[PDB]
Amino acid sequence: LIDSKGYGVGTPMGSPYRDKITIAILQLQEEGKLHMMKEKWWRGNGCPEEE
Amino acid sequence: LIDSKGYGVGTPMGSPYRDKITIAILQLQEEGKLHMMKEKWWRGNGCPEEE
Amino acid sequence: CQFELSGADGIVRSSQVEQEEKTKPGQAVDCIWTIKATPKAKIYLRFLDYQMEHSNECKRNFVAVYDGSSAIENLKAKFCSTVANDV
Amino acid sequence: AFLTVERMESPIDSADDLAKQTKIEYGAVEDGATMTFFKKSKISTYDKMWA
Amino acid sequence: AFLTVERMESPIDSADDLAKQTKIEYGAVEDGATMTFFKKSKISTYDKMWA
Amino acid sequence: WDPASGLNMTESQKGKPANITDSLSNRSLIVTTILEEPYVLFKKSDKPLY
Amino acid sequence: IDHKADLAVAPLAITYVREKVIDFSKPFMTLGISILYRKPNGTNPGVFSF
Repeated sequence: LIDSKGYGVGTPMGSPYRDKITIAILQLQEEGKLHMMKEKWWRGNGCPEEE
Repeated sequence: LIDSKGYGVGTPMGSPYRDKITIAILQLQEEGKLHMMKEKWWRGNGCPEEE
Repeated sequence: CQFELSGADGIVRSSQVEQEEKTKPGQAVDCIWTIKATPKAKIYLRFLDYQMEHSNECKRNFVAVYDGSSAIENLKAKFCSTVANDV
Repeated sequence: AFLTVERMESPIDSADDLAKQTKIEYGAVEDGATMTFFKKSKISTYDKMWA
Repeated sequence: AFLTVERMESPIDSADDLAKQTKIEYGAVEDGATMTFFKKSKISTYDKMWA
Repeated sequence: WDPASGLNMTESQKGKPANITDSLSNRSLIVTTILEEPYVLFKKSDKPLY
Repeated sequence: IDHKADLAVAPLAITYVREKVIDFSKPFMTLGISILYRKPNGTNPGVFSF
């Protein structure tokens, strides 16, 4: 990786939803479920054509 | 890689430094000084003549 | 506990107090050493191990080297920082 | 050619290869942060690892 | 193997080629206005020399 | 004014001092670090550092 | 928490349990756990190096 930059979930300048959405994202990461979705959608189409 | 965590910068609950410091972190990150800062300390001697 | 240590070379023993004057560690302790070379000879001091860990500030613990006799006339060097130069 | 330009390669080259091998006898720091991940990690690709 | 590995040895002939090499330790008469040139230099190769 | 003391003029402290701080929120920020190996380590020198 | 300090710039993993009772800024570098092994010798097995 030459450079790094992430993604996010945009919310307005003032929103009491950001704290709980952050809690939820860190939760999901701790259970690793978002990794499961990633492998379902990147690796899911990943290796059906092993050459 | 297997997992991912993130080293951060602490701040007391509800202190206004968060929104004034994350912007500075992003400025440094996308302004390019962070990679040189990392390399100046992690570099070491490098790869010797095992060739 | 001023002690003599003279000759041509020698090692000032690391914390040599348990046998010369066995002092309780609770009270502050200090012991001085006197060195004499062979006739018509100066001295070179090279530390082989030195770590005054408990502070980088020196009102409590340190090691000092004075030139000549054990008087205050001219401190050669008192060293408190992690590393210690030769003198 | 072999005795002139020789390139040796690793026996293991992936995280999964550590499992189902049972000859390298790897390890980790005692109950630090790695064990915390391997515990409760339900991908089961590292549950053999933890076992 | 011996002959064709010896024949393609490259003895040092320049400062940068020296900088890549590691075994041969460097030096200069200290603070004789020579090493200070490496001290205050801006060029990358001379910077790694001074490092 | 006197020969001895000099300028005893009353504005040296104004009736309402301009430079007054009623906020103590940000003073001498107490950051905190730790002695990790390539993160925060004691500098290598010979003379004392202060 | 007890406000005897402030922003603590030091490697401090952003984990779930801390996040309830602290506030962390956005990460300034990422992490992960990886293997560490010795690269191989050219010492051939010698049983049948042919």
